[PDB]
Amino acid sequence: GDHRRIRGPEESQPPQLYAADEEEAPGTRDPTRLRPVYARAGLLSQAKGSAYLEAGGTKVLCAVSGPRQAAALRGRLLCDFRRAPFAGRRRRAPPGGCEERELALALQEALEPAVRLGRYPRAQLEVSALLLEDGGSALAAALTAAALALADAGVEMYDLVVGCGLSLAPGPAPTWLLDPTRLEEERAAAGLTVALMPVLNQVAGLLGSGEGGLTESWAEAVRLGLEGCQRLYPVLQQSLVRAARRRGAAA
Amino acid sequence: ALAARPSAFASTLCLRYPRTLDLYKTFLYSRQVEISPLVAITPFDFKSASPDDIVKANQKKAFTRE
Amino acid sequence: EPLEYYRRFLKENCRPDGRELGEFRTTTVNIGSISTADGSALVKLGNTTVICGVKAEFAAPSTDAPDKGYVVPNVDLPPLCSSRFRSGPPGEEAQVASQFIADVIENSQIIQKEDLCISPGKLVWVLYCDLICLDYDGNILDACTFALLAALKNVQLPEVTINEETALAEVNLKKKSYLNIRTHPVATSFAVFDDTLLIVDPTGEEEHLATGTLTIVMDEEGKLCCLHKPGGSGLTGAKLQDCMSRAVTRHKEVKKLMDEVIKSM
Amino acid sequence: MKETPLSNCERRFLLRAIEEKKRLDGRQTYDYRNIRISFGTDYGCCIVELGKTRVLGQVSCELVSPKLNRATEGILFFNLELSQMAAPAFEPGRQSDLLVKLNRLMERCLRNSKCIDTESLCVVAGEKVWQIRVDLHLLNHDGNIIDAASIAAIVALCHFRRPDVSVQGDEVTLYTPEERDPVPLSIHHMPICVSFAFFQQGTYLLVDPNEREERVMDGLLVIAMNKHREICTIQSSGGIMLLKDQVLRCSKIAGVKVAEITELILKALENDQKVRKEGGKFGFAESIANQRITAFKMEKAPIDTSDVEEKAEEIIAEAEPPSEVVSTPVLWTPGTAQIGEGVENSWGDLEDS
Amino acid sequence: VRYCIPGERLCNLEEGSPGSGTYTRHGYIFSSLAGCLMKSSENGALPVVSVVRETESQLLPDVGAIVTCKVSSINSRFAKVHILYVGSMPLKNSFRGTIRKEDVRATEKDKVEIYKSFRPGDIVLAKVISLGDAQSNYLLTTAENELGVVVAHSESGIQMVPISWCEMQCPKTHTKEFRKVARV
Amino acid sequence: GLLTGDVQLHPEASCLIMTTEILRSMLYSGSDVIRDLEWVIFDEVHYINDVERG
Amino acid sequence: TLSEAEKVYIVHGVQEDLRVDGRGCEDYRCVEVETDVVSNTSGSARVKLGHTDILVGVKAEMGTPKLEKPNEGYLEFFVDCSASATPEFEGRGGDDLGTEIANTLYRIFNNKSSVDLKTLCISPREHCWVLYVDVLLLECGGNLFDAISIAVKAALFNTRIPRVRVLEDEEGSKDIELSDDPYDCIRLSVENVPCIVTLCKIGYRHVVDATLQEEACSLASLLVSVTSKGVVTCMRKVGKGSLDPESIFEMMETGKRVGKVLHASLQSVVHKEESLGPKRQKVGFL
Amino acid sequence: MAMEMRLPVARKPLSERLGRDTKKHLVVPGDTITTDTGFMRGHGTYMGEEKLIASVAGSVERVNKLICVKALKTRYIGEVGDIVVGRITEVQQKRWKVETNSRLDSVLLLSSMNLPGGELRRRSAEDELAMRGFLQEGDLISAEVQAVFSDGAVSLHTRSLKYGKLGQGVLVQVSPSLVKRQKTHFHDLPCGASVILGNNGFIWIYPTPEHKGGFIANLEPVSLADREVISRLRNCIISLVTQRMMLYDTSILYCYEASLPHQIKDILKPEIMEEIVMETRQRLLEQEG
Amino acid sequence: LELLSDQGYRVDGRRAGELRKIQARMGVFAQADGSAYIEQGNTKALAVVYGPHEIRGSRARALPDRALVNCQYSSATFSTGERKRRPHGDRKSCEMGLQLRQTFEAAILTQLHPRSQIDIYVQVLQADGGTYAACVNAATLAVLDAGIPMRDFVCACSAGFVDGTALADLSHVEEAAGGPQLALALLPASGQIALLEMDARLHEDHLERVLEAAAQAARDVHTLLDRVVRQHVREASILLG
Repeated sequence: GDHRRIRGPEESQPPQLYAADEEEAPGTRDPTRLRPVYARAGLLSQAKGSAYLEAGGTKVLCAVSGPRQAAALRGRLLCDFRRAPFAGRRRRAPPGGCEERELALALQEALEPAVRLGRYPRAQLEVSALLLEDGGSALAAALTAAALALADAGVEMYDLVVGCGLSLAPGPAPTWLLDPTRLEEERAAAGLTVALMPVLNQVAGLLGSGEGGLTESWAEAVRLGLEGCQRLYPVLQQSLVRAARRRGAAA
Repeated sequence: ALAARPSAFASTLCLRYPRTLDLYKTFLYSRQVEISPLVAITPFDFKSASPDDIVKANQKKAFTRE
Repeated sequence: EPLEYYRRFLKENCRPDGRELGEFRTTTVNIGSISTADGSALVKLGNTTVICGVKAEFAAPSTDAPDKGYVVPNVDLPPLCSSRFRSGPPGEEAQVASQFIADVIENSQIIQKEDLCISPGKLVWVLYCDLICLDYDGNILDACTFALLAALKNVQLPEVTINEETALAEVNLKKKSYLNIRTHPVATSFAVFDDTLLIVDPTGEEEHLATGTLTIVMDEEGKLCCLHKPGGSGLTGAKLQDCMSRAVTRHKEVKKLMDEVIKSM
Repeated sequence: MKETPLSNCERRFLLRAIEEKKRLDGRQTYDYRNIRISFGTDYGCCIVELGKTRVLGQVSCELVSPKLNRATEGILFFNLELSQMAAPAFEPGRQSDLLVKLNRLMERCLRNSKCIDTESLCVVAGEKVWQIRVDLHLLNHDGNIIDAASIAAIVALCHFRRPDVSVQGDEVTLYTPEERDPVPLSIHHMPICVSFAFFQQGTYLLVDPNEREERVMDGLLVIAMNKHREICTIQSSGGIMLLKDQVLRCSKIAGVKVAEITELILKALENDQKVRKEGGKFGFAESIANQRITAFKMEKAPIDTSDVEEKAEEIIAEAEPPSEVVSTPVLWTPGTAQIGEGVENSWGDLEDS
Repeated sequence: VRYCIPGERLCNLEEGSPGSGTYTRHGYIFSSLAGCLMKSSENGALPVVSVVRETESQLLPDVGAIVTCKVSSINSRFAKVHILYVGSMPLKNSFRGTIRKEDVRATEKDKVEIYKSFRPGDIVLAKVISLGDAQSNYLLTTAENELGVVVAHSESGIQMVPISWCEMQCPKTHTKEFRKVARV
Repeated sequence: GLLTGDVQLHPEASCLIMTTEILRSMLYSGSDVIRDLEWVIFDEVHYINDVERG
Repeated sequence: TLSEAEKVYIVHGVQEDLRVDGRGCEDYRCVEVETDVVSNTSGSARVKLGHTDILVGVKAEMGTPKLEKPNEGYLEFFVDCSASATPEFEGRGGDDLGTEIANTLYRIFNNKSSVDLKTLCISPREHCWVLYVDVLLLECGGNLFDAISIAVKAALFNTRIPRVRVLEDEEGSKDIELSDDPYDCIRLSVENVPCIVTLCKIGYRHVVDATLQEEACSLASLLVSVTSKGVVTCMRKVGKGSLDPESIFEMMETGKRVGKVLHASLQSVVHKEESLGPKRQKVGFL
Repeated sequence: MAMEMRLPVARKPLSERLGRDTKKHLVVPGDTITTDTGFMRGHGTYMGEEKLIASVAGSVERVNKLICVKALKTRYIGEVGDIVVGRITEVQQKRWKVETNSRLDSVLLLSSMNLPGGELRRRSAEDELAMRGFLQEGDLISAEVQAVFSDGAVSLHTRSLKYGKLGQGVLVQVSPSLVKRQKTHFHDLPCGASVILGNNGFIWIYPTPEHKGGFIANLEPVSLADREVISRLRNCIISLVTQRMMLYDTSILYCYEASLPHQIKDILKPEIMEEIVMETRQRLLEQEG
Repeated sequence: LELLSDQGYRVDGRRAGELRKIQARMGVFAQADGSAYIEQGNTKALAVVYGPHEIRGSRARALPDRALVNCQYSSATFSTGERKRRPHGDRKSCEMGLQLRQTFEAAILTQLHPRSQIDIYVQVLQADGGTYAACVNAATLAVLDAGIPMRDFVCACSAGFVDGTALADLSHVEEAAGGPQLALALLPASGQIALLEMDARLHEDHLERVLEAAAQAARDVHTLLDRVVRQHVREASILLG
């Protein structure tokens, strides 16, 4: 198979497809709540900038490398999304996946409207994000963490990027929910993730697909996503303050 | 919008790694292991000609070209 | 400047880390945090953080001996742990860091593949243990080994029973068994300076300036599994006998650590 | 790195020669550089030397399940390879427009001629059948890689000997050279490649050219044709523009040459079988010229293994025992424990808040 | 003292002026870094407010800047270098440069043989002049009395010493060699 | 520089001394030398009356 | 690329409801859609929106149902990017664009009510129909998303799916037996297949069907997926600049109206092409 | 708004709509051209064995010893004193690189450029730092070819007052064989706009410069009555260029007047071009004839 | 299965020395610098060329004496009965683009464009029979459409051998029968051969007749494509003036 890795069995069917325990029932909740979030910046020592974001069942680690050699008059912004194989219900092929490339492009087309590349001619910035565990909305964590890492790496930006996520209930009276989990995401019909700049009040990225076809529900999904991105800001406000207070006092 | 308290995995991931007598004995350094220079003037204090400056002031002052 | 500056601390007998040239960094581990994997463990060694995860699946036994369940290790070095690794196919350092772990798993005989078969010739367990380095500061092959051994002490598998007329597999997810572990191989790494100086627990800068490296892994009965010497200056029997005397204490330290963390449940 | 360039004096001299119908190494137009074969010890392994080129051939078989459809035959891999040591230019992934034409020539010749009998390589159908796998390597490049590669593949396939099995009822069994004697293969014919080079727009031709003569030529014509009088592939290539009498002349020439080469190959295989059957000594070792300055041989030697016990004993006895400062493990909360110099506080809390 | 995030309201255009690493919009002054709040009062009131981290891990070169370098190889008409320090501070990575045979001396003169000016392995102080092409990227210059090789190295691994404006001599074997000595 | 017909020396020098026909030769084409010209002086103007070269 | 003065002229023109071609802020250039162009496949289309050129093909083949649901089929997309479109598309280089389009099409069609899934299953847990949609980029002249989302609805409307009456009984001939009729097929009920609507933003005005020059002067854009009934399937924002909340709401209405007109006029044109059958011949590439 | 979606219509071959027979000599590659005692080969042909063999499709054109074949589709070939229009694609240390639909790139030397200031002050290496600042990547110029290099390359200069960096307007690229050779390629058409007929196939349309080199930016809004003229000329140029028409001052003026009766937005149909090109054809027939 | 009846008729109804019907076209695309379209029998080909331009990448890979011919080959995933999708790494595409580069490095009179590239692209929309000759003829037409000078009008055709007779313009049914197939690339004026290929076994006595029949079938393709070129040039000459 692969001549650069250790070869095992050619085929391997996971026991979930043989799992005789029937799918359980998620439950119910209040759709006006947010999972408590703990954020830490400046984690890695060998990285120019890093941040670790954890909320409920989500664990994502992002690191930012400094400018390197090689629209110039402007610098590029390379991105790379990759999730740990021991994440989710099943295993994943190490070489890659189309979903990862889709999330990488959804990251690149969302973090460029924030940094000002007109200050790094002929240079480039590289951002790497890793998902240790998938326990809910993922693209709402690869944006917050990769934006905290950039601000902590001493690059000049217009503002931060704060993300959120939503999902649609499958009942006869569907209602959008805030911060869904895997028990509330695999039983859903549609999902939406927004990227709002809290001060400039400008939407950076939008993505959504599903079974909701009336152009009056998506207005609410968008504006409650904006309210979520306006409610996640203070925690990220005190995280970079603590990061700089600790980093500066070490000199 | 309440921020929360960490848990084991995070509080171990964020670790800062920063004479008191003698231990681990065999691993000390003592147990495991003329110059007449006649040096020249030590620096060259540039007290002298520095040609670029020469040719510039030379031609500017001279200003004859004949 | 490079060589002379460090030897000032060497003659001082206190390297810039603040160590007595014969002591290890601070070591800490956690087990049982990632709930989407069969077993996982996080190892911190004063930087050089490594995390491992185990997933169990079903697979067909091999054609030669249809009573063995495969175990496949893999070590990955992402471009975020350090700044010298570039994206793409795995590099030389990760390939050697994976072949070393495969050799340790094979030679040490920590597990027996005959304990993983369900029905001979039809189905066997397969274990996927993946290690990802979160930060590269030095001494990679010591923490990778400790991460793998710590992870293998927590993986638990469910009781699977195969019918006769249906001939399918019914997993009993309530009664979950454990894994049988025979030995506890622990590794120790030495960095040799220009021709005579040997230090323990090196650092990336020291490995950048050193001229060799040696690694020795020991069992719980004073038996050597592998003697990894990629090459360099050259050593003698007396120096190796000096190294194993330190490795005995290191192995006793680590085995007491594992014997204590597991007891706390 | 790249290969040395070609001057403008050698080109003139080679073309003056070719005009004059005299070659560098003395051999006239319709000649080959003489050949020299050498056999390994385990079956299906040979080293052919055409002039100063070397190719290593090695056959090997294995038992697999035969895909879906074609339930009563076997598969036949091939893999040419160019070794970085063959010549300066060869680079593992920077000569990707010669490998293709070479693999193709080799595969079309060997697999479309239907000389190997892949009919009788089954055990059951729908179940395990033998999967052979030829392998060639180029060791030293001196021109005409494909004639040598073809002769090498021929000899390697005509010297192999399979394992062998017992099948009766619905039950298998696999023997070994002591339980049962290895078995030969079935080879219908002997397809042998020939190459021609054309010089200054088809006015002259030269059989079997070497590497300088290969850099002063317009294009190449290959004609692969098994014994008797039966052509099996042709592939014009290079920079050539051909007539119609010339293809026929070339076909005649290739006929003659393949006749002679098959003579040689048969004689060499016969001699090798005679040697293996008499009971004498064979192998790569007993092929090294002894009449030559660059060869040396040494029979066995007990060195003196009389002292190792004493030295090891004194070494173990003469060194410092493990010390006795034992460390303590600290318990924070079930799940995480620390060993080493430790940390002052139990854990951080409200450090900055 | 207070720190910053790369956006917040700081001052009006009348209550101060933007400084280094800041931007303004709609009559307000907005932060663009996470450093420290510094207000340079200077003289004349209306302080030029700016934010500086003051812990520079990396910094991009400019049109004019002093850099400490390290020669990699030399040619008859150029000399590739590696940027190592941006003025004083250490650099986490290494860029590339090129000194053409016009930037050695402060006259842009003829002659000026490159071979005996910048022997490889030395450390030099130079100034950039441009952002360069894709072949030569930074186009450094040493056309000054203060620029040139500062700390050389002997043939056999001995710290070297300046001896003149053009000549340096070994202390051990008393050997004479040619460099381009910069003023200390 | 001397741009005489039979002697050509330093055609890129700061000061060029040439016959008259050379000036018209470099004036028919661009030659990118007129851009950096500050003074052009004629030494024998009495050839306006010349019957074949005026 | 185009200079700064040209970009200034274009952005000024768009704000004045004038464009270099002469149309308005909402006009839409005509297309030359056609069907039944390729022989070996089971449905074809050819959409020409301008300098762009599209050619697709749908082939229905026998297959096995997936594990999650047994009474269903599935759809397979493969957006090839031929190298004849642009010299820079030589060999490798058209892979990222092709993957981006294929993933967008998957998100468009990843719903329970896209067309149907009961019709493509014949025997539960044992067999199902599979559809291979194969887009082939021939030329690129801007607005590539809509020129493909139209040729997909067009080609999907022209499928055959030859009927099979084979009995599944073990005693009977379980092996799939066709109807043996070379001209016996079944339609596909594609009435509510969605389509993409692109809205480039220049200045503070949004423009439908932007050209390459008008695309190079824009900073962002929005994609809306609307069926004939007027419902939204996918909504993805693509670009390099912010957009602002208001422009989402005022772009959604234009996406709705353009979608409704596009679907009604496409239903009319396909019915006009179908009203007369084997007459009128078929012309394409010659 | 109705979103017309028409259907393809079969093309009528042989150009039967007017009907003409050619009296020229037509050849295809491989054909043997006249093989008399002594002749000289042109561009488009080659020689074999005592034979003049055509190497490209076209018509033979001979001026009194010379057999050559003129192809009907080529790329631009440079000649001395030829007006061209190009775009900067690379900015080098001592030159720019300009793309002008040729077999290679064209070089604009720094020595030949009206630098800012437009008079005699100085020219030295201090300008070299800022030379790469104003003539940046992707700008438009309009220069004149200076000389022919030894590998088909062309060097172009900007040593005049009408040449230099261009401003606002629209660009239309066509094949470099529909432009008629003349002596004045600069025009000031009495419609409300101007035009530059680049000999390489680049047509540049810009408004008249009000009263009276890139020194002036003039990045201010252009009046509404000027855009409609530019759009009309853009569509008329596309219409004449499409079928056969060779472009020059009178054909564009004739077609512009013929396009007044109906709107600028509605002229994109296959038939409206025909009914305009034929009317211009007959106006040329009743004027020249 | 009968591949040649006693009466002499093939499976599809044509005799031994009879070709299929060809229907070509010049000037299909507008953005590119050349185009063509040919359907030889039931095989639909397509070719697009780009004129001499600046070398992409500019990695000092130029030739100071001539131009750089670069030919590709591709195939649609619906070109045959089964889907048979392939990645862009197959060695069939590489060998077809190498025989295409070999024949067009010999047909084109390339010593007139130093330090220049010529990019040739071929797309097969439906493959049934000889693909090589359909690609060669479509790219010969595209090169003529682009105005690139060349020595002659290269045309290609195949042949075969069944029951002691020589066939011409074999089809997929006849090709997939294990016979001595054979293809050329001929220059009609000189009779020279630009490429020769073969597979499967064949006696030495019958090579002259298969080769002669293939050359004659290529000369028969020449006239049919020549009338298309002459009608196109007379069309444009009438249009121009």
